[PDB]
Amino acid sequence: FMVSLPRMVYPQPKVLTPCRKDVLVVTPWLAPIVWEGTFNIDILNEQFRLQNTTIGLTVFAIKKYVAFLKLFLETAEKHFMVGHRVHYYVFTDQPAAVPRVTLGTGRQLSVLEVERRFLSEVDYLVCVDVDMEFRDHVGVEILTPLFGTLHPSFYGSSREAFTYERRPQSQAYIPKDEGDFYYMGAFFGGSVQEVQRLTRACHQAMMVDQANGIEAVWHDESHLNKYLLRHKPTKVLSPEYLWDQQLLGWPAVLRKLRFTAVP
Ligand SMILES: CC(=O)N[C@@H]1[C@@H](O[C@@H]2O[C@H](CO)[C@H](O)[C@H](O)[C@H]2O[C@@H]2O[C@@H](C)[C@@H](O)[C@@H](O)[C@@H]2O)[C@H](O)[C@@H](CO)O[C@H]1O
Ligand SMILES: O=c1ccn([C@@H]2O[C@H](COP(=O)(O)OP(=O)(O)O)[C@@H](O)[C@H]2O)c(=O)[nH]1
Ligand SMILES: [Cl-]
Ligand SMILES: [Hg+2]
Ligand SMILES: [Hg+2]
Ligand SMILES: [Hg+2]
Ligand SMILES: [Hg+2]
Ligand SMILES: [Hg+2]
Ligand SMILES: [Hg+2]
Ligand SMILES: [Mn+2]
Repeated sequence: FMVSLPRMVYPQPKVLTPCRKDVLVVTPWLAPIVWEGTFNIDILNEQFRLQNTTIGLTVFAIKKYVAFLKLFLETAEKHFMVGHRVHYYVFTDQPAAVPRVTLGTGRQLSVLEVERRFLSEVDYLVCVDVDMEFRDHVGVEILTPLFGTLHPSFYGSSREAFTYERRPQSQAYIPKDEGDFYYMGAFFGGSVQEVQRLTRACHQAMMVDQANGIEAVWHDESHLNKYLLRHKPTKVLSPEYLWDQQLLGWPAVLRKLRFTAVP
């Protein structure tokens, strides 16, 4: 049951005036592709707050990568789902090495040393790489049953150029005449149910390959791409959500750089 939205005053959307004329904002299966200018965050914030949405953010920090946690968490505090309930889950082999970061109200952090827990604790799960930092808003506009993010290096490439696993012997195999986009394994998510379905599928697919003595060219990412090809994401995030300015600069097509790689 969704309660009614309150009166709100904002610019009227114009039917005969496209959001962006420089990019595709909807996939062929009618899933929005999230770019700055396509969403009114005030409307979306209202919609998700009225549902008291809790977002879980999961990151793995093993070995030397624990050194990336401080900047990651501090910037997440300034840009990730601000205003909403957030639960960080840090999986690490060095619990005592997790930095003491100050969190805003309604936000929590759990350290798990290396999940039915997720189902009862959060509504959505966002899975990202830790060697990153948030530079701009990353909010509820990304929430949906299942989403993938366009890899910053292939958003303008043709499918035959996509670095999918091309060996038929692999469960992640995708022929050159197939493929919608090349999603990066560093940022995906959705409802807890859909994310667990995805991870379960990939885990099983990888075990099969291992048994057959083969390892997908880009490991987890290869399987993620196979999964999202066969199970279309309900939203696709633009490269604004996964960029590397040192390697790729700042094209005009990107009005904001929200989540970026840390050298
Ligand atoms: C710079 C880098 O080491 N490699 C660049 C490629 O980026 C990698 O792409 C593969 C899939 O083809 C994987 O997704 C891999 O994780 C990517 O590297 C990671 O992400 C990039 C954006 C960088 O941040 C890198 O440091 C990081 O390890 C890229 O696809 C190609 C084409 O642009 O260039 C390579 O230099
Ligand atoms: O020694 C490692 C290597 C990787 N990772 C985790 O695995 C993710 C992906 O690895 P990496 O970022 O090195 O891949 P890349 O972005 O270079 O393709 C990292 O962000 C961490 O979350 C880790 O915890 N310890
Ligand atoms: Cl992840
Ligand atoms: Hg628009
Ligand atoms: Hg996850
Ligand atoms: Hg994760
Ligand atoms: Hg998979
Ligand atoms: Hg996997
Ligand atoms: Hg996967
Ligand atoms: Mn990374």
